[PDB]
Amino acid sequence: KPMDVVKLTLLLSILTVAAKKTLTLVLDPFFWMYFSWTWLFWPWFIAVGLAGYGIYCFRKHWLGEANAFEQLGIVTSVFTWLTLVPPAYFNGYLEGWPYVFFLAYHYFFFFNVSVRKRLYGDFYARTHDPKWDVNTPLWSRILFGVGIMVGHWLAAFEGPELHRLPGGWANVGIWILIVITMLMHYDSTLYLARYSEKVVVPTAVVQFGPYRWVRHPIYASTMLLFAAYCTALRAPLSLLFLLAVCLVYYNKKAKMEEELMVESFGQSYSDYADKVRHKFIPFVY
Amino acid sequence: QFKSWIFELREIVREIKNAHYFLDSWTQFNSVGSFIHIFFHQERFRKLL
Amino acid sequence: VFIALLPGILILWFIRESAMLLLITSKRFLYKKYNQLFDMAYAENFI
Repeated sequence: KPMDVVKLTLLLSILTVAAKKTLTLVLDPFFWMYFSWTWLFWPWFIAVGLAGYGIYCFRKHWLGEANAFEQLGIVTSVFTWLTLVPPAYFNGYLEGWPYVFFLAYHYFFFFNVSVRKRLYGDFYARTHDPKWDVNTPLWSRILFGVGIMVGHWLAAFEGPELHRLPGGWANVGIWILIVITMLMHYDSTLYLARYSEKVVVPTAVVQFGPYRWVRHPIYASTMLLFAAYCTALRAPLSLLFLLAVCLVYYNKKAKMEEELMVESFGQSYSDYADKVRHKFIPFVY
Repeated sequence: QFKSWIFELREIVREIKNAHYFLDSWTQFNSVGSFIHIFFHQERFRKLL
Repeated sequence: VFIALLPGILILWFIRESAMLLLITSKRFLYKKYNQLFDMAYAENFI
């Protein structure tokens, strides 16, 4: 047909002019020189494009067709802009804490994923009772998230300049505190998951390990790694604001979950709570 | 008859994903690989402590 | 100097391991072939 010839000639002409533009751009000296001028600003471009890729994958996951790679990508983007970026912009350079705590977050997110591949067939959601999962109004969730970021960025900014923090024997505290929070979180998750049949359907009351020191050790361990990042950069006020916002939201969510298991288990969780009152901090809260 | 050579080759391959006995370099390779495997797994990391 | 000296050692190690694998595979193949040739003749009758 002649129309095929006409459209092929049109495509050839468009390809010819596009390749002419491409060839005169490739051999252009000023284009390459300005390319090298904008080569100066490379680490901030990946840090911002990962935000776009993350929000795209996050909208897809909100729709519900996200592969596990996109979910871990959202996790990685959050961990990069919460533990790699705050001292990459407010100091201009990374050395010391940010890489360690960025990998520490990736290490700390990976127990509910690791345990639920080991003591399961896969990550496939088992059919369960709809009132078992704790749900909270979305404005409260985003308020908690915003407060957490405000605390972390405030620790980054109020904290001093990067390479001036000391070393030697003063950097053993973050080591032991991080070991403690990982150990206590792992114990809490293991003791919570070794009894439940489904994803969150407990059968008996857990009163072993950190549960005999505190009523909510998972939340307090997340709290303690928050404090660990904030203490690695030696900023008390942002630690206090982080403590305030996490106390508010975690206490709200702990109150709903506590009244749920009080209603569901009867006297058992009541005597468990009488044995250990302190909800978040040992003999402080 | 060339299939017998491949049979012996991949049977030796099967044997070297075991610890019957062989040269020392491969044993050191498997030992450092097993150390890496133990170290990377967190549920295998905690039981070391 | 360490990363400079590494690749020669590594490529020679791969050469050694490949030669070892080829020699051992050929040894097993010739052993079974010679035993099978002997066993057509001296063992139970054969097919």
